[PDB]
Amino acid sequence: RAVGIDLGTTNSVVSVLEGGDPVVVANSEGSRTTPSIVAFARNGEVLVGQPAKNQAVTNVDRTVRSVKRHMGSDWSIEIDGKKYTAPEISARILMKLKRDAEAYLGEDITDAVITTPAYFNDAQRQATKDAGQIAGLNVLRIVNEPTAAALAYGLDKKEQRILVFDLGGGTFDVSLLEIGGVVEVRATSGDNHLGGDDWDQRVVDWLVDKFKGTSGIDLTKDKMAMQRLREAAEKAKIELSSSQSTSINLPYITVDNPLFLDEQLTRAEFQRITQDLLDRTRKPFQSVIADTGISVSEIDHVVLVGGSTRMPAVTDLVKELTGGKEPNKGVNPDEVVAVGAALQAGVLKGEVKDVLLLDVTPLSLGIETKGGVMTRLIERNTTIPTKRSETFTTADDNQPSVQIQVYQGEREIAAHNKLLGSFELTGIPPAPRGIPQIEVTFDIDANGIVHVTAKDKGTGKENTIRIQEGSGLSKEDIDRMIKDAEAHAEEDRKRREEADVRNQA
Amino acid sequence: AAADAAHTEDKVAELTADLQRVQADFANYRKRALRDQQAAADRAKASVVSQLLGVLDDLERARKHGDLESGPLKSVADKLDSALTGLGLVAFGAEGEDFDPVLHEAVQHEGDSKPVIGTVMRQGYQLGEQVLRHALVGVV
Amino acid sequence: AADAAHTEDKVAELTADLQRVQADFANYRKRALRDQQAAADRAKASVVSQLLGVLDDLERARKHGDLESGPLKSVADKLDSALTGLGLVA
Repeated sequence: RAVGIDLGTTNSVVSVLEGGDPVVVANSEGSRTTPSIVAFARNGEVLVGQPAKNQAVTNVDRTVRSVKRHMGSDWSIEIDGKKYTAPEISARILMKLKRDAEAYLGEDITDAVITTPAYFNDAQRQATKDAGQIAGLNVLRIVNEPTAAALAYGLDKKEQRILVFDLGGGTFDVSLLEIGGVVEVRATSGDNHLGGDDWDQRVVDWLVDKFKGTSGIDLTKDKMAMQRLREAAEKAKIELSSSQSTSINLPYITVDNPLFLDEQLTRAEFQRITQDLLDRTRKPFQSVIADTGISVSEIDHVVLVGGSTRMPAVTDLVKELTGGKEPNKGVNPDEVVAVGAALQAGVLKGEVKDVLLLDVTPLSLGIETKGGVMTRLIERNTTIPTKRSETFTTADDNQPSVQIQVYQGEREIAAHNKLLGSFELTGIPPAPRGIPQIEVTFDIDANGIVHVTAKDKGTGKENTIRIQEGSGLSKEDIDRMIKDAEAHAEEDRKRREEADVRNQA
Repeated sequence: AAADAAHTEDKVAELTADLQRVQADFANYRKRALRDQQAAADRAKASVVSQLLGVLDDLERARKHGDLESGPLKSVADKLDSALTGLGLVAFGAEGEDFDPVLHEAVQHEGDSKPVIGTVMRQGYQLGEQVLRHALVGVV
Repeated sequence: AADAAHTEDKVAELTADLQRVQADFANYRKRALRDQQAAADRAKASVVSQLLGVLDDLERARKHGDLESGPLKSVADKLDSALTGLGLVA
């Protein structure tokens, strides 16, 4: 029910709550980020996203591109209308996201948290809330992007000190927040005309200048060539957060002999042409440091927010503004804000905490089967209070008793896994293998206490074990099992035993 | 006591109000085993064509400029498009048709009244019923 | 008449019911999500079967040295570069 919406000046991501977790709902055409170019049609049929943007490159004056750049101020136009109200333009993409939340299985997404930049105002919050309520979506939290990102990464406590570096893509925002018993923010300030689109335009301009050097073609009126160059530059920029040696080659720009544009754009040149944009960050960070009592080491954690923060220059600047501290990872920077909004929406209306999700993962749970192999019953991260079933059978003809051992350790080889206990069931009448069915269940409660019981479906013989050793393991050693299991990823020897089971039947 | 009984009643009511909600959500997600099961995977089908669309357009403008109207590479392009046709390649934005915003990525507006494509600078491409990339069309 | 024991038993039972149901929900939300990615193998399909023949044709053309020109040398390299990520070699 809860929805996490990150409205933006350039992009917009929506994420609904699937129980206790947020998931970023893909839009109509597969993507997640809906390009927030809320452009009206030739006649009436309002479009949002790429269906609206494609009608904007041709029709410049039939389109509102960015609305988050204006709050309260009437950045309004009219299209067969009469002074259409401003925030309703973003209410249109909000309505699109509410409709598109049904792309994942939903019924009525009527609760959502909308996010706003750190640079805030009573007018800005009121405008976003009015747009939300016009869009038909009840909203109670309008959390700032910094704190929303911090919640997304997980900060709900000592006296935390979270730093935020919102590269944005079109707008910039940096702030330091001290997370204590309440959500706390001190003072925010940053660039408003600066974003990754400036890096894109800078590489576009570099390519244009290089082609003007290599040939006399103006490359300022060949609109098809302009789209080719812009797409190539954006692709190169996104790819530049890898393979520091980069090049692009657009096949057909313009001919009379087909001219072959080709440049080996290097990230060295990227910095050489974007250093002014990068150094525009220094003033906001020094300003937010000096506004209150802050030291370079006073920052506890920093989070990278905003699209296209993967640029090495920005990460270097962040780690040279505080020290060799690494930021938080796990959630994609273009969608951290929506994840945070969804988590906050869940928290507000009572969907997290309680006794739910306090259980996280009982590491490993399984029973060893014949042949040095273990049959998994409860998956590695499966929430602790589970229930399972399995119909096993005696491995030998006329077997009087069957012994089943419970083991933990995701490794397929139970010899290296830790022994927990053994329970043997007797009273089995002598019968050939295949017909008997032995039911095995893993019963586990909130505290982590395990129950493994085996019952004979054929007759009724039942034996029980109470190993209870799943809990109490040291948390430091738990992370070592992750590496132990992941190192031996290519472990398919169990298929040999599975084939060897061919003797039966 | 009375206060303890009231607190216990409140806890019972809260747990009851949560149990049916989580059960209903679990059923709703169980419904997804056949609804979006192929959609998320077929996003990979969309990707394995979204990557090749650039090469397809490059070949298209190679044929348009006559540098590759014939030749072995023209045959290579023919084989590629013929093979991909089985997957559902239905090129849109054909010359002389109506301008569809949901299907066409119009860039240049040479003439400011039914909108129509002046020229397909880049032919739009499709994979079954999934609109992949809007056709680059010069609306006139 | 107080039924305090009955209410405590109901508390101890409904809590376990909530826990079991949420665990089933999470287990199946991981299960079906695992099929969401197991079906990527089916999504692979014969796309490579249709790309590898094209790659082989352009490579056989390249063996004669034709792919040494100017603008003619762009398409094959672009196709190979895009294919290598989402396709196997000849």
